[PDB]
Amino acid sequence: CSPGIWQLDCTHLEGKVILVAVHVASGYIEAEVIPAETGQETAHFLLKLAGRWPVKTVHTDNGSNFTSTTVKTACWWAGIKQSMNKELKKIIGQVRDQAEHLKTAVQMAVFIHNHKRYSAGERIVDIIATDI
Amino acid sequence: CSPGIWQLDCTHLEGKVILVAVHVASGYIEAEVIPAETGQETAHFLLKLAGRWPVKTVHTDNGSNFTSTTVKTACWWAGIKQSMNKELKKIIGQVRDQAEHLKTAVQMAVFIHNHKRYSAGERIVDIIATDI
Ligand SMILES: Cc1nc2c(cc(C)n2Cc2cnn(C)c2)c(-c2ccc(Cl)cc2)c1[C@H](OC(C)(C)C)C(=O)O
Ligand SMILES: Cc1nc2c(cc(C)n2Cc2cnn(C)c2)c(-c2ccc(Cl)cc2)c1[C@H](OC(C)(C)C)C(=O)O
Repeated sequence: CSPGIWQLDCTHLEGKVILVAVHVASGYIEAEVIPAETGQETAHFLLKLAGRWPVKTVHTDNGSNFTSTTVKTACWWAGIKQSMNKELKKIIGQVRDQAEHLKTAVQMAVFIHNHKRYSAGERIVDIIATDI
Repeated sequence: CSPGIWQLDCTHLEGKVILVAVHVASGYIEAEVIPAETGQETAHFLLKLAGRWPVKTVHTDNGSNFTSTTVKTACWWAGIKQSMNKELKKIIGQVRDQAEHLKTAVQMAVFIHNHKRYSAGERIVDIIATDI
């Protein structure tokens, strides 16, 4: 797919919210644990994603996530326009005992996912570099 | 420089801690606001960085940052071994009025820095892809 398309979804585990961003063309994931599934957390996360990768268009399985003016302001400032969460949840379960906090197990699970094989981490850099 | 070298430093502003990671070869920055300059925040940040980029060796201007066993465990698990903060502080000042929270202004400042021109964001992907 196009190199600037990202998928953004909020999932739940242990009573906390896990925001999962997926680079559609590569399978590359960035994920964070947020306290609440609010528009302010989504806006701030989008600003972070956009500063690290060339984010052009964002998709979601729950359109209502993108309705807050807060989110829309983040998309506006960064120039952003408008399946996988089980694989990551699978990895999280496997490594969960290796960490006290869920946020730590998530980052461990993002590490494993992006580096297993090319790997998602290798694909995204190639796709983005090729487009450059 | 080598494509796996990162610089990690904790800086202060408005009574909060800003952790700044710099990809030495490219000038690419990832930065986060943390509540306290603790070893647990450093360990968790290193796990995040390592899952997104091929981090091989990490440097710092304050060696004592890397002494906690917590940090060393993060480096161990991820396979990690062992100037710019004023430019980012300059950008933060410029955009500070555009946001209520410092954490928002930081991400805005990371966005500006990584995308201004090649740009740091374009260089890092090329360096990492070339090494692949
Ligand atoms: C809460 C915690 N405390 C820790 C570690 C390691 C150590 C020595 N301590 C202190 C300790 C625990 N027991 N004793 C007898 C001493 C870790 C950890 C660091 C790196 C990885 Cl790869 C996995 C876990 C985490 C981890 O949280 C962080 C990443 C710090 C936010 C977690 O969520 O478990
Ligand atoms: C605290 C806040 N509230 C906001 C926005 C936008 C809006 C409509 N609201 C609600 C509002 C403010 N006033 N009124 C009359 C309504 C933002 C913002 C979003 C994107 C960008 Cl690029 C810059 C700021 C931030 C921002 O914080 C976040 C990113 C949400 C954690 C900040 O730190 O300022």
